[PDB]
Amino acid sequence: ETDFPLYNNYTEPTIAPALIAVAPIAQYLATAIGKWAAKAAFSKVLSLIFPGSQPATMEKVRTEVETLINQKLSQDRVNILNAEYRGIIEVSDVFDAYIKQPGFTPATAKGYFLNLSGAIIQRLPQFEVQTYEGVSIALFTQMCTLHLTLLKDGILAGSAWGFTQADVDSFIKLFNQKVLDYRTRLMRMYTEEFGRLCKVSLKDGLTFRNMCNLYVFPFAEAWSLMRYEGLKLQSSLSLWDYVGVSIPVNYNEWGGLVYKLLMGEVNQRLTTVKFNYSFTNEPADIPARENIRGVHPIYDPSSGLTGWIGNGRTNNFNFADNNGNEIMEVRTQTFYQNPNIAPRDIINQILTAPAPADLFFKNADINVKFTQWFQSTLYGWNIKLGTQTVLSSRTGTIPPNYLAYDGYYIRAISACPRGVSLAYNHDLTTLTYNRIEYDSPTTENIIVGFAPDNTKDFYSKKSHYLSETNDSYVIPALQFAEVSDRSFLEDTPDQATDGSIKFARTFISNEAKYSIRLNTGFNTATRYKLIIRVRVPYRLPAGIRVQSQNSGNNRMLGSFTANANPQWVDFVTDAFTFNDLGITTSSTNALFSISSDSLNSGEEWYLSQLFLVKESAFTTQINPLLK
Amino acid sequence: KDGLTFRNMCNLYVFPFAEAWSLMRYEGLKLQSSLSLWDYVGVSIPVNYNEWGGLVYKLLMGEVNQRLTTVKFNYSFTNEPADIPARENIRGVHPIYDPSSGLTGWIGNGRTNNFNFADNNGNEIMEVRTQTFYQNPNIAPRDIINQILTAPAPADLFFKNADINVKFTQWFQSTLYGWNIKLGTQTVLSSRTGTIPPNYLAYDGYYIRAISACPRGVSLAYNHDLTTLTYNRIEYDSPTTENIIVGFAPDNTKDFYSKKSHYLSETNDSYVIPALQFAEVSDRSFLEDTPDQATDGSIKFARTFISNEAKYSIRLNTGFNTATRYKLIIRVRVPYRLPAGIRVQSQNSGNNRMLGSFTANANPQWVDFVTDAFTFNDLGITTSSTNALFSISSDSLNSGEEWYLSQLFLVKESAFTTQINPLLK
Amino acid sequence: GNGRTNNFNFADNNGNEIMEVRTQTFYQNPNIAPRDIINQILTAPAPADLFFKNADINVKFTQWFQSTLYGWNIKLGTQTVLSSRTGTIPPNYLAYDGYYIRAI
Repeated sequence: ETDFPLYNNYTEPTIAPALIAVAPIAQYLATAIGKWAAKAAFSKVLSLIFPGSQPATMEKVRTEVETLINQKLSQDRVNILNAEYRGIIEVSDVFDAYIKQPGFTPATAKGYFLNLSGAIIQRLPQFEVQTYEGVSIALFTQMCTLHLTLLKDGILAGSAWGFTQADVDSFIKLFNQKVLDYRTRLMRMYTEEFGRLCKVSLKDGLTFRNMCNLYVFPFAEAWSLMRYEGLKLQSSLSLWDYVGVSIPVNYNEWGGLVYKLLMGEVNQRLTTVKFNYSFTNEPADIPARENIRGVHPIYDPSSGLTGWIGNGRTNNFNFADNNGNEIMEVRTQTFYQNPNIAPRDIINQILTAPAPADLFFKNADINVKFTQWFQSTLYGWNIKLGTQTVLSSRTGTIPPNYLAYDGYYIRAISACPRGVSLAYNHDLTTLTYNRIEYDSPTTENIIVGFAPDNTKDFYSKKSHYLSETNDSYVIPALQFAEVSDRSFLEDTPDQATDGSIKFARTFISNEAKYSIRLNTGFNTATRYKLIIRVRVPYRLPAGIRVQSQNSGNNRMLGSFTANANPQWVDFVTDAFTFNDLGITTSSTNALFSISSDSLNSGEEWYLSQLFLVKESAFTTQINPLLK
Repeated sequence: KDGLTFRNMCNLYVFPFAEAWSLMRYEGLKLQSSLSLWDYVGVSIPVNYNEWGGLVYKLLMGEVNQRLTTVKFNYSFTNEPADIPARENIRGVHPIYDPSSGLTGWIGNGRTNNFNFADNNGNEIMEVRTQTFYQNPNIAPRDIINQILTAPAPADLFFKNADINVKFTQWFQSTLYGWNIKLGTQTVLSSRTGTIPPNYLAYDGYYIRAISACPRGVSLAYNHDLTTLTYNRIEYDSPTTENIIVGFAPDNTKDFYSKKSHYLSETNDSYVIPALQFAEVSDRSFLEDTPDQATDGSIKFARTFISNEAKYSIRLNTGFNTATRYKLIIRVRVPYRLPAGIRVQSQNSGNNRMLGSFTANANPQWVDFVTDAFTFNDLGITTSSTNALFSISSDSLNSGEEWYLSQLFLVKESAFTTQINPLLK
Repeated sequence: GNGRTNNFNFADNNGNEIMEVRTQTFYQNPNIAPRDIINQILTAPAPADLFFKNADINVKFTQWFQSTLYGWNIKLGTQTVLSSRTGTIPPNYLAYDGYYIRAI
């Protein structure tokens, strides 16, 4: 309807991810996870969520979310939410003001604390109305963040706020319960809305997921990291731009095929991308048209795991790779003659685009133009990756569509199979060995994945480099060196990572290795600890084992008993030094291994991430075993 | 075909004796041959020696540590213009070993039509028959069939014999073909071009382990450096093959391809383990044809990242003494020096124990490394251990470097003695 | 219209004119139904009395996602030229007392 430029499918430019309304909240949250300032963090959180006792920041958050997900709220609902905001604001102001008086009465502080916690618990369900959950899931996320913070301060400042030891233990129990209940409710709302939107179109589900990756899931990871003091809050989720027609995708089909095709080789850099382009202007009575028949991303050139998503065929002569040379383009030109000329072209070609000299694309300009003709939809495409014009439209000028995000870079380019059943090869599409491809006559869509800049070192050096200055390191499970067979990719966005590893191998063993390197100036005498995040639904009689392997100098770091638990659990090893592992500034084959024995039919266990933190900077503040 | 016949002869009259020579300096090891005999039925195809150990042998072996579970043929029959006699073509062979890996692919082609419809609608296309009728005033229906024949492994997991044969026919300096295929007791294909005499492919003391083909009419000089043991796709496109190759393995290897592990007994005094009978192998590994080792090959490690590792699964039978002392012998060829050396390790449910570390010096010949004595109680392995593993490992290499592993020897300390020193040259 | 039956450009060579082409397709789903594609030439000569007197030609329509499918029934005099493979189609007696079929 308009020929104006687009910005990530939107009519006006979008807000940078570091400039959103929830950014200072997340920044101080990470600062506090690093080092928690007792009996003082709740005031800062309250000043950042309700600045000057005003709900204006929450209205800004609501407006930004409404703009992103294309869902507005009725004025009555807005009035109800503001009423609840002011109700919380009154009690919060009372409690925050009473504490800053030097020499206050602790019993009155205890009363105010109880009133505030009760008021928050009471007004929480107002944001969980599913009819509007898609919009309120962000607003909900902040509220629990205001509450989970409070309780923690209450657990730390005990007799200072008039709490007895039984009060502290009851608060610890309440925290250990709420940190799981809030996550369960948040994930309930997320999965409901995501499945509902994907059943309509994949693009809308991807947009909702991109919104939750910024306003929701980092805070859930922060919740999961609040019981400690010293770990690093870091998000490695990717933003997915979808350009093309609408395709309905089931939720069983998302985490069974579509996400796997979107990720490809999860620990490899994109090196080549190939498109199957088709143009035809047969009978001039019908306008020109263009088709995208298939996308082929190539990461590791010597592995051959990823295959055609769509089809790479250009003709029916069964000649596409013989005579040594692969076919590239076929153009057929037809000439007619009427006594009372107009050559017709039919082109089927393979467009190739390699990775630039700096190994990564930063932006893109992909767009599609629709046309109606006797209740029939014709397409035209425009493709440009970085500075290389891959395809200009032969059907007329098409407005641009700048796909870019400040602080992100293009990591993957894939598509979605259109017009075929997406219910097959679920149990076959593993991480390795098996072929990652799906046949379909056309796709008519392109999906681009932007990864944050903090993951740019791994996809360039294939290893995790350690520095002396940093105090905490987070390693996602997908950034490995090699993984065993019968392993799957599980979408766990609540972990603030691009996924987790599901081991389900009934032979040999299940193992995952990670490459570690040391920078010049790294102290090898400093003591460190390892933290492993795993979910063990079925009992493992051999347990999980964390081992250090360095040029045959294998050393056992930890062995943990695996008991059945339908939730995430953290295992903490004993302290160690890098001189005990025999790793120096010249070690190039250092490896950390997480291993377990073979499983039984129907069993599997999940691995999310790893935390490496100095012994001095790590302390457990809230015990998890006291339920 | 003639090269394969010569190789089958040397596998019986030559190479076992060379292995015996290589094992004469000791006293206690086991002389055992695991070479396979290859029956080739079809037309003649010239193959270079660089192309044999670079593509053809790799396509003939397939998954070297997996049992054959399915075999699919692409059959074509046509009697177009009755002036020309009937003819039959073998357009492609597809062997399927591990159903959940997907490593092996079509050798030839699995296409049946040009409508690009072979896997849509949920169901894979199986057969296409076109029947043509004519009319002359002065009837004879013509058939054109393109189908996919499927044959799974029998109830006893292995075929013992076969009856594959081909019949040639000349017609105006043009060669027409007819085929007959039977695997075990299952008639896969009877010839529609007339009766063809049988051709009993069988060997007393051997069983069918692999069924493959050779690409005909295409250059065999590509994808040499890509066709590895794992990860990469093991396939080669060609319009026709017109040949079938069957590999018979000796009966002594029947336990491994059925139990996927090496079972140990108390009665035997020596055990030999070929390198190809592993549980898992690292990437960037290749198959090297070393028939002088009396095995179906050796492993070439050439990985410039992480590490090069090969693991073997070991199980113990009831009545095995765990207090008896044993030794390990590793046969390797190390052309380029390895500063980290080779390492033999024992991994049993996290009870990892280091068995040996050997300095790797450059040597263009085969060398044996002997570990110190050990007992199975030191490794923590019992009659119930199901995840016992022996690992041979080395660090990453440089560009152009590689090292070879042939076999392993497990013999009791009492029954092993070095009689002729190899270091005294 | 057109008398073509295939795209192999083979309709009158080898002395004999092509009459019928039937292609049968077989599929396989692990979780059979042969498909037929027939293109043929139906021939009907004039009867012994040189003229047809009546006929029974009819067509049946079917709707499927705003797409019209057809089925036909053809009978000239007493010779059944074509019975419908898409289901039974009611008759349509084309005849006039005092007239005879002259052109088709």
